[PDB]
Amino acid sequence: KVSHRSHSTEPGLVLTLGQGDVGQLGLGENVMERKKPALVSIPEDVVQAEAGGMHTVCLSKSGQVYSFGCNDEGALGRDTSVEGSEMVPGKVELQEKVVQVSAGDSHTAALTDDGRVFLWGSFRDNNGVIGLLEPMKKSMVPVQVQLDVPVVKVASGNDHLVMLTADGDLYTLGCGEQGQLGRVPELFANRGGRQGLERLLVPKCVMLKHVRFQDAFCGAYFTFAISHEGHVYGFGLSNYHQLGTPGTESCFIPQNLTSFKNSTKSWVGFSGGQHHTVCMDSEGKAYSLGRAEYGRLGLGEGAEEKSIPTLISRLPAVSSVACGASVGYAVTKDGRVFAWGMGTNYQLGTGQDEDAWSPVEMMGKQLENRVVLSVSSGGQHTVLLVKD
Amino acid sequence: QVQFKLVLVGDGGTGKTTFVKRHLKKYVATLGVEVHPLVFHTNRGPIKFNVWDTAGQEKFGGLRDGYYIQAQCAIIMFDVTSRVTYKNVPNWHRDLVRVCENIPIVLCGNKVDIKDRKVKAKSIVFHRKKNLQYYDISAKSNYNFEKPFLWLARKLIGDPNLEFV
Repeated sequence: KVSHRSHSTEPGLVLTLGQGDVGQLGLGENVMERKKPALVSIPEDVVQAEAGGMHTVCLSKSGQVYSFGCNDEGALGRDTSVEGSEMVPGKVELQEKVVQVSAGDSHTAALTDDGRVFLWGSFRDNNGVIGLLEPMKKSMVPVQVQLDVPVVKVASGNDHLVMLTADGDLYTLGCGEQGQLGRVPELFANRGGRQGLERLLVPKCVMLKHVRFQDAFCGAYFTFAISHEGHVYGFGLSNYHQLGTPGTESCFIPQNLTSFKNSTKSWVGFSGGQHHTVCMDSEGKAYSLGRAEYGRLGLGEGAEEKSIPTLISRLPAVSSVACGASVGYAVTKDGRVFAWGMGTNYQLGTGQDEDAWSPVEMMGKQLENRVVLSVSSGGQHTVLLVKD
Repeated sequence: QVQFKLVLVGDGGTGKTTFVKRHLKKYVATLGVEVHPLVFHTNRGPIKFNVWDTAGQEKFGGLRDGYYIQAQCAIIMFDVTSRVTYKNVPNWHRDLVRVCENIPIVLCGNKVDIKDRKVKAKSIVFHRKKNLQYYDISAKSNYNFEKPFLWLARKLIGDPNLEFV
């Protein structure tokens, strides 16, 4: 029933690389690190592969969800009582046909073909677990988010979830400490203030004098939304200019970002790590802004902090972009994938742990005779969806 | 008098506040960050650690390198019972080395969920590695609560025979 351009339908194979201390690589109890893309065995073809902070969620062609990684807060949405079960792909018991998934640091969301949203795990703030849908309570199994309207897209930051409805309304829930929910006053940022967590955990609409949206994206602690008119709105953390020049380190009130006022430009994609943002326009050009350390902007060596989207010139036409905590990626129209940023966790796929201040094409045995369909990255690992 | 600036970093809810409280006035040296002076008596004289509880400001604040500048040592803390808190350890480690260089750093695995005795499996992964000195700690019996400070003190003073009294 529901549909959105963000939905993925091309069947592929899942590859992972980086650190796997808690099972996020999905390669078994003793594979703690992969310097180059490694094939993950899944019983079916996969259409979407998302990296949470320390876990991975894959969606099969048939609409079944598989997960692996840290399940301490219930993020995997399945029983991992047996030692090692979290280190390999396992099915999420959900008798629904899922069309899209999203993953945060301790939560996972799944969108059903008819527009219902299921969620599991928990949200955390700067003082610990705040709960999932009910105060101070996580859920080890999928629970439905109560909404009286169909949702067409789900997107997750580290500890917040955004849901775009069929009507263009944007609902948000989770941690709003940095303003990433775009509907809570700074006065209630800390666990809802005197009124409590209820306000943060109950899905509520982002109301702007009302503006409707056609797409939305999440960085670690901030959110971008494109209105029906094509205007770019943002809210959340901007201490390193990840939202441009909001005029504040924490943007609680959604703002029409001046740093993104086009004319002939049409922004089509946004991604973000903790302190940087990577976006792309309708012409296949990629741009970055925010903190420059360790080369996460991909603008070359000597790069400095940027407050406006800056063109990443060393890249061919791009079809999609993605960010890890301190790394950036771009998938080209021709099916190649480039990476840049901090190399410490081996997320670059260069084989080395040196930082890359400029985009570098990922190469490896598992990438030969295959095209990259998508890339998603977490705190210490990265996940690729490829096809022959 | 021997005094050291110690930076304490870690995800929220990993027990940083409780950790400091149990070793106890405090003062503000900057925005959103309280400093708690801790004095340890030893066989080499008193040693004071001025503990900066960054409280996530390194992630959300605007002092940039200001949180780490002039730090002589550090403690990176995470929750061994909620391992997603280990996510930023590499970033904290890189930043500390970039801003302070080769300062001594201790990684502390805090057992916050003191209700599940299979932490000797969730923690095994951290005793391994080796780049950083690791210690298992827990609010309750102040298990190894002094270990991190003792290790740092020995490295800072350059006396392997240093002992807390």
